[PDB]
Amino acid sequence: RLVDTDGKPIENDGAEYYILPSVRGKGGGLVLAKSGGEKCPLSVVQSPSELSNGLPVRFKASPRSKYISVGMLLGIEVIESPECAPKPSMWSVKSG
Amino acid sequence: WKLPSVTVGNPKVSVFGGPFKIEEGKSGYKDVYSSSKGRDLDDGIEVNKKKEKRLVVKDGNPFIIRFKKSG
Repeated sequence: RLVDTDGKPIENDGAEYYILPSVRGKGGGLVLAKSGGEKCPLSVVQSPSELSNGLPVRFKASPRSKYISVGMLLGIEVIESPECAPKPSMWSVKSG
Repeated sequence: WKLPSVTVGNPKVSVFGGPFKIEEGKSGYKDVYSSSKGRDLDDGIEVNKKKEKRLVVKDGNPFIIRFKKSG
């Protein structure tokens, strides 16, 4: 079952969460960075520092459920993001 | 060319709902991407040319995660 690190279900469009690596010694929580030719930090990366929780996200699933589950399609909004990023800052997939 | 990557740079996507899912995966969870062709693809990590650990579509090699509630 899908729960947070304190064993509580994850809220739909409610509390913010950090997305953290289970393994240690290999980077921190997910954040944003400039990649290649980018002049605005738009690329999702793990933080270089293992200590960092990265940036908070809000889960956005269309069903009216109070809590998300595994296998449920959702969007991921990065709640704190660069002024230069589109707002709300939603994850999506791009080529390159 | 390089692996498709996760971005916030596309202003044209839904602000509610989305193509991602969370699934169970060896000692934690994984993030997956519901591709336009109808296969869910694992998101994983690729280290890029500036030593960034990029979240990318990495079929069969998921980044295993846990979710910490803010506060």
